[PDB]
Amino acid sequence: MNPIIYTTLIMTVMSGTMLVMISSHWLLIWIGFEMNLLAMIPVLMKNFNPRATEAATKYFLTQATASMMLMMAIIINLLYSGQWTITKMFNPVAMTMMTMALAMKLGLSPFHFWVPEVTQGISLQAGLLLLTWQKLAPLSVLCQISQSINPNLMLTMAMLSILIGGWGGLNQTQLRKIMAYSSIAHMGWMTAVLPYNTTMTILNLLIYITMTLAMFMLLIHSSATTTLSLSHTWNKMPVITSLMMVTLLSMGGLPPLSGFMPKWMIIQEMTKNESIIMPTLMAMTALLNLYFYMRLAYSSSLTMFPSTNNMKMKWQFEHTKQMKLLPTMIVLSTLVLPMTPALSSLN
Amino acid sequence: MNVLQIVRDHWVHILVPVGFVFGCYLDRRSDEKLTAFRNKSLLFKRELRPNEEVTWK
Amino acid sequence: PFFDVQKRLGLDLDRWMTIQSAEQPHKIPGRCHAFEKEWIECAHGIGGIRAE
Amino acid sequence: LQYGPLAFVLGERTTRKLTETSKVITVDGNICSGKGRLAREIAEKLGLRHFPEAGIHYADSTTGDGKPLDVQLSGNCSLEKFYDDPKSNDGNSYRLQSWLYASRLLQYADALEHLLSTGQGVVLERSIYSDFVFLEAMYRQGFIRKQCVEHYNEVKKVTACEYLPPHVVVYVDVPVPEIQSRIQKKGNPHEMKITAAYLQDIENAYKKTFLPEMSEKCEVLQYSAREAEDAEKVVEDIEYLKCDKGPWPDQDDRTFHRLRMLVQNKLEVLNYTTIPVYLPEITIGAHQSDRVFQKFTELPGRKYSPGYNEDVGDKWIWLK
Amino acid sequence: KFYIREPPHGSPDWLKVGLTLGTSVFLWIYLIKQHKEDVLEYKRRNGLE
Amino acid sequence: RQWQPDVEWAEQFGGAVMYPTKETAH
Amino acid sequence: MMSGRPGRVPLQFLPNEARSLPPPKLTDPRLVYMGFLGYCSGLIDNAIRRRPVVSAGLHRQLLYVTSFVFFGYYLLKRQDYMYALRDHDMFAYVKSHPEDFPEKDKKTYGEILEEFHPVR
Amino acid sequence: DGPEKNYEKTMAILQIEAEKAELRLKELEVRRLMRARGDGPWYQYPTIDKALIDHSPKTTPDN
Amino acid sequence: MLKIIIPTTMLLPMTWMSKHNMIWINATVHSLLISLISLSLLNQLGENSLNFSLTFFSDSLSAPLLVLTTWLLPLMLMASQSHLSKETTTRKKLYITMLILLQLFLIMTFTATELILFYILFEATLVPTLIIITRWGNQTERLNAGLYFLFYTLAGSLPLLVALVYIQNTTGSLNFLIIHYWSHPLSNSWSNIFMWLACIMAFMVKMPLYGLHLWLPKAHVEAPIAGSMVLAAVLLKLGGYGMMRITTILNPLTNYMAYPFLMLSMWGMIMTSSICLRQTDLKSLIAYSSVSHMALVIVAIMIQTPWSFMGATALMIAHGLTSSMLFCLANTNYERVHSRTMILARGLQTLLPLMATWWLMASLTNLALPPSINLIGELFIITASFSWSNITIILMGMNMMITALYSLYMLITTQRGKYTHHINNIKASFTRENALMALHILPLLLLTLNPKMILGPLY
Amino acid sequence: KSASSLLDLIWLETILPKTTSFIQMKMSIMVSNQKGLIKLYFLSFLITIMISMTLFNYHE
Amino acid sequence: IRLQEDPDPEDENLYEKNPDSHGYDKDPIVDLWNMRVVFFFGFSIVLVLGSTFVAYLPDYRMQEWARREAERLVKYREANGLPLMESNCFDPNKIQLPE
Amino acid sequence: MPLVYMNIIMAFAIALAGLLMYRSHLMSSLLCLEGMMLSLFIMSTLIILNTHFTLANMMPIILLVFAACEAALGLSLLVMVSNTYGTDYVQNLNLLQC
Ligand SMILES: CCCCCCCCCCCCCCCCCC(=O)OC[C@H](COP(=O)(O)OCCN)OC(=O)CCCCCCCCCCCCCCCCC
Ligand SMILES: Nc1nc2c(ncn2[C@@H]2O[C@H](COP(=O)(O)OP(=O)(O)OP(=O)(O)O)[C@@H](O)[C@H]2O)c(=O)[nH]1
Repeated sequence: MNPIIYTTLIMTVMSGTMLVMISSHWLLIWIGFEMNLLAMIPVLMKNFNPRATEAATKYFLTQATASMMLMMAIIINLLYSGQWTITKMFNPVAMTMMTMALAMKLGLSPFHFWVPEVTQGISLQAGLLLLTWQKLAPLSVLCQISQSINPNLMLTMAMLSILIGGWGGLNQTQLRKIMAYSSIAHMGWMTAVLPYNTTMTILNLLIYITMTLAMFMLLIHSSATTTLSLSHTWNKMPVITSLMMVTLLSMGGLPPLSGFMPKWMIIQEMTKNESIIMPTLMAMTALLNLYFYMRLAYSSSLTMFPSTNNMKMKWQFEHTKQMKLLPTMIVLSTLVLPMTPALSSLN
Repeated sequence: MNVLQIVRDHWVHILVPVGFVFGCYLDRRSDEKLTAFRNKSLLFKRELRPNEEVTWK
Repeated sequence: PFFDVQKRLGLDLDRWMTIQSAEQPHKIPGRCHAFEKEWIECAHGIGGIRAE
Repeated sequence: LQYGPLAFVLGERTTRKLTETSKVITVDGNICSGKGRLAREIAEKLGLRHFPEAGIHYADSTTGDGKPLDVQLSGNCSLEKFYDDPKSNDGNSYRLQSWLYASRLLQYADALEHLLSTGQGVVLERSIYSDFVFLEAMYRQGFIRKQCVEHYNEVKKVTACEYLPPHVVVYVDVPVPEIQSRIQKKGNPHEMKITAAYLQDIENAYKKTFLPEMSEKCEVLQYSAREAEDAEKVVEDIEYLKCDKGPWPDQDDRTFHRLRMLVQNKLEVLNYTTIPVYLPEITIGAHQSDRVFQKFTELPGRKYSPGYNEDVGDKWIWLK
Repeated sequence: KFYIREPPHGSPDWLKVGLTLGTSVFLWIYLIKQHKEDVLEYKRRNGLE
Repeated sequence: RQWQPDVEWAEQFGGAVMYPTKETAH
Repeated sequence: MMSGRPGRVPLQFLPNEARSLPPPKLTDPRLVYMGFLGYCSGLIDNAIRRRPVVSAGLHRQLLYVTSFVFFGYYLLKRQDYMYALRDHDMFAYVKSHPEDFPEKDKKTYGEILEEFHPVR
Repeated sequence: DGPEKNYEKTMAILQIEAEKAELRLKELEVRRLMRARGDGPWYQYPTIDKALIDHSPKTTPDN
Repeated sequence: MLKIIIPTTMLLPMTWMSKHNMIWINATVHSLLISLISLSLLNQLGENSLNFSLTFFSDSLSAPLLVLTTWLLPLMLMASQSHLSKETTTRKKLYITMLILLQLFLIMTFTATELILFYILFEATLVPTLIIITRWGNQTERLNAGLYFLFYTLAGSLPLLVALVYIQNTTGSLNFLIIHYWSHPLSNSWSNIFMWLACIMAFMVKMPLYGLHLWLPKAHVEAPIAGSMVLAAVLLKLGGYGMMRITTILNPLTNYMAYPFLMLSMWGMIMTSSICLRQTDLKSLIAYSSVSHMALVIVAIMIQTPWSFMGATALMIAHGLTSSMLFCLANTNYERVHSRTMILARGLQTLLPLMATWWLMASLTNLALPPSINLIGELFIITASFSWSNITIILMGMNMMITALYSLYMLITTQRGKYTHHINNIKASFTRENALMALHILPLLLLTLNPKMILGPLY
Repeated sequence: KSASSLLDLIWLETILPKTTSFIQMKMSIMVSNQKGLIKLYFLSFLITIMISMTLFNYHE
Repeated sequence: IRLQEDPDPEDENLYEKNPDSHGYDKDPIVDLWNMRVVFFFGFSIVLVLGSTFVAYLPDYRMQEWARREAERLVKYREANGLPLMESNCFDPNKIQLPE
Repeated sequence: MPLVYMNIIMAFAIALAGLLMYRSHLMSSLLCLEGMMLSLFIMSTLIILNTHFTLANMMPIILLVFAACEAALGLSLLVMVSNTYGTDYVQNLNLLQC
């Protein structure tokens, strides 16, 4: 992708996404998705390896199909209501018909299949764009239509996402697959509170975004995609793997780190709505997330790992790359718990 | 002995006490934040004396 | 909208089509303009919950 | 900033900088074949700046002062041991090859940078597509096990395929028995300790894989050593080399940008030399890797980012 | 000096540091000044002054 | 000195699937 | 909750009636912690780029704290404003709706009968 | 310090915490009542505005 | 109460900016200073707790714990002097930071005035200890050690969180003072018994309870020397201090369904003590004896008799100390011989007489010999149990059968007996070991003379 | 035997930690490891539509 | 060789270098120092000056207040014959017994 | 609701069944991808003509313009499915299973 066009490659993804938040007409919300979709494919193949073309295509059929279902849910609602404004659906099946589609856009239900698969082929930088930005657009629609979503529908699909998402993480050794299942589980965390209160899903979305931002920052900086290659990084840069641990603790949600507040606030709000068994169930299942975080941490900084001799060549040089903002996200996504009341700003 | 080395060997010591006496301030600073029932606790509504202002700071 | 800019900067991008009772080319009325006229001014600024 | 996002957008096209005299050149030959002085001749005659043969401490030449930082702190290998007793438990042969090839990776990476940034050419001694001659030669000499070779050539295709073959490669053809007689009269005890089959083996790999599978790559103009002393003969062949065949002509500014991105930042040119393989000669346990880096930490200068260390003499750190 | 090559930050990047202090003070005096306006605005808002 | 992971310990979390069976073996 | 509040102006950080609230103090502990957060970003940045983590790039640290303090100060103004707004329609609804909010004539413990559990 | 310090100060802790405790219980039930009946400032969901509709005479009479 | 909190918060810049040589000299010289500052918190009223601010307060129950933690912090410093001398300076500063941060979270946890503030700082302590146990550990299994630690503690911690927010939405406040004054009877509904199960099992896990105790043998044994003492000494006792706090609203269901726990403690205390007498690893003995004493205090809280709360505090500090010298002593044999097998090193008084003197007085302290507060607190549990049930004595009386059966047993096979003529490694005792030994045991005889302050709030 | 080998080192360590950790480990590969062919993935999407639409019938 | 590793280092006996060691650090001047730090405050003012503080608490839990008051109250009801403390404290006049 | 709306709605239903229930040709799948556009286009055109929604009469073509865009990029995914694998059948692309 030519640098100058690589910029507008990403520009329409952002504006195509931005169309989803700012529009009030259902067709425009529909239009914002393929503009995101059609421009998201080439950057996934920016490296252009056979794995990249493999990764991009499974995204396309999954995403195009989801947008295809998105279209009728608009139409049946239009047929049964005659309005395009983003409000509650006036026909129950159209509601469930949309919620089914937006999940495939989101990787919540068994649809979650496509998420770990595409993450492997697409590069770390592309993954940084995928699990973070490509989730904002579906969330905005769900928050707007939150009035008339079937509570037992959203809760069930949220519960499974944290179930398989946490459980599938306890098999992988490639960091990208581990990361995707972690994102899949976090996908469930926000979406469980979606019917009750939509402020919390933004709050957990924000914490998820900055943490996953800072997470990939470290992965690019370590330039590793396999635990063994990451295990090496204790030698060349111990600071990178030292902070690798701390943000991995925020993964599990272990207090007093930032990652606790999403789980904390959601459980509080859900308990206000007399759902106590459900928050308790995801609370236990979140330990599976923390488990492969710990093993990932174990091979990172608690225990030294066999390095090589040609790596002492690396000691002479350093990262000429930067990308700004890694220092900010480590701080923002690790030490922010003493600022819970700021969540009311989202309100 | 040269002033600079004593700073470059013994200067972190002098900070722990002031850190503590700093805490004493917010402990005092916290005190007036909740005066509330100034001399209307039932045990201790002792009649005010002109020399002072209230029962305790 | 999620982040309402159509209201903020004051320019209509999609409201003109959102309903069938809005102004149409050469004043071609919709099939149910009378009903959508009544329904819209019934539940306007009263509340989505206080509408059904 | 170096050539990057902004530079391409601004208008930095390396094709404008690239010219006829912009050539990556290297001279190959047997051990002490004298490809070195011939590389000197093609350097100043054809207005071309030259990179010396990559060594164990060539990286230490690139960064800092240029001095060969302690061998234990840089490469933990010595060609003395390889030349004296190459068949030992420590396997010094592959430790030499892996480090030297990594140095050749750097020694070629900056050569591409010189052409890409300035356009003034490079004269090298050997190159990345020359170390398989030694490794294949010494493996055939009963010098290493098979697993080391399968990992060396694997990382070789991982890295070298990214870069771009040199414009022209010169050769100084010398008979092997002359080379053996040449070493007998050098005097350094280590280079006495060689195998004549090894001296023919580098020639074989030069005449079997290097020259044949690089002729169709960029250019072979095999010059005899007897034609090599007459420096005019070698240099005159150069400008009258059309150099049509090769991937250089079909190298648009798109591929130039991708090459410079990879070769500019030095942590990616040799990112894949630390392939997590577990050869006995390549893997150092936790304890040395801990201590040795702790040594490299107190090694002068190389503790913080360059220009940020007070031990060197870097000033105005508080506003740096 | 020790390094043969002039490192990227070997010499003080005099302009880039220049904005950072200049940005910081601007960031400052806007912050306090804002605080004063928000304060005295509040006093007249509820009739305190 | 404290124990540190050896070559064998790395191979445990070193397969294509870090806890494999027959289906994931090949 | 309150995106549907009457008179609510989207894309407006601090509305006009927010100014009637007490502005957060400069020495507000939450504000100074946000500054301390800006400091912590300073150490990490020097750490990632392997610079002297305590004396290098003081200009960078100075920007790294002031920016956090500013966005901090504005954030707390919004933080107080929403909580004040929530407390506003709070007391508006209690006064306008007396019947649904009973004030039981709660009576002292001498008249109530709470069972005593003999523990042993 | 004597007992008037801790006594009056602990009174302040309890009174502030009691008012905070009862305000929380009111907020939970107020939020419930607002979401159920909808006659409240918050918890109001967007409805189509009237000004979008057009009152100009159309081509057909019966409208 | 920021008299103690802030100087410990500041201690991190202190150690981090300290010079190369001092660091530990710096770390101790100020941690003792903070200790006497925390010694101030011995000022209690009769029953009204010391309410320092809206969020921080302390009482006659919390204060002995605060002094225990704050004064402990120098001890693992000097204890870790030997073990961690070889390591570079930066990790040295990082390791002290973990110790200070751990003690930091401990002091706020014990002094929180709101239940969730306690909870956030309750389980905030596993994060540093997980670092300590796993990174700085010695033997291979330390990897699985940390996993067992956090997962066990968390498996009960999350149910507490769901319960805590429920009480918030139900009563309106989780603050200790408000919940105590507005305490209401917890009914016998199946919903309420699970609520009781939620608010109890969290502390029971890191009590531990018989069956729910595997982490300590798999953690304390392979934990670093400093880490090992801190876990048993105080990080055992967050659940206890919480337990007497949350037991103000669980009535009356506690007196009805505490029987399975009273069961599992009573049989477990004999079971743990008996197996303690039959381990080949000495470090496992202090671990297994710890829970045996620890199983005793769960009995105290369950009957919730005033006398039971008396000894719950005293035994907590007594055992919290008691495990400390033994782990310190068990450490001293280890690095000298690089093994934790009591069989390998026997009769050390023939080589280290002074070490033996410390060994036996710590042992008889474990025996609960009066007038030491070990017995009087432990004895009050017996009296409360007899009030609960006269029969109770025999099962616990069986605990006064196994304790000394093992608590002098390693003496007669570690410090007492003959020596194997092959270990020339054993050398003289560096004064550090005896010095820390002095600050370890000398207190327990000191406040023995004056037991009322560490007796507890029930005075 | 009854203290360490039977109960403590095995039994209490078998019931909660080993068995439950096994369960996570046991059915992880049933749900994590998948064939990867595109056909079955969207085939799985099929029945998800009916069960949502018909079996539980989130519409009703 | 497999994994190239250093030989296991031997324990550094502090006493062999300086036979006045203290198990604190290699350098003797810091070694004798670290004692004078712990053998300062540690035993000196934490225990000894600590003990006089804890043993001289001003009326810890005011048990003497109850004492002299207990002396004070019993004589009053014993002077007029009242059987001191009474079965009930919240006396029947102000409580409201049910029905 | 009349049978015209009926039979069109049922048409998209087996378009889904054709779409996700796959076969050994990616082309035939993307054939069904642009096929289900037919139902939605025809469906949508039926209402707004029926309701005399003059403004929304541009929504079909706007929908239909974006329709082939999916096909447009869909075909380009096919060609380097062929460029690198020669064929089109969807089983050789599984290297990302790992
Ligand atoms: C209140 C302020 C406190 C801080 C400022 C004042 C510090 C000094 C206080 C009085 C100290 C009296 C004893 C002095 C002994 C001096 C021994 C000596 O000279 O050691 C020097 C040496 C470091 O090297 P150099 O300084 O270069 O000298 C040797 C050169 N070959 O070798 C070394 O290792 C030097 C170590 C000396 C340490 C002295 C004690 C430091 C701590 C003192 C305060 C402790 C209490 C803190 C709280 C007080 C209030 C409650
Ligand atoms: N194994 C190995 N040896 C290398 C490599 N590069 C250089 N050498 C050594 O360096 C010399 C390479 O051959 P020459 O450069 O011809 O030898 P020379 O003695 O430097 O003499 P000149 O021909 O004048 O350059 C031999 O001693 C090689 O063993 C490499 O990549 N691998």
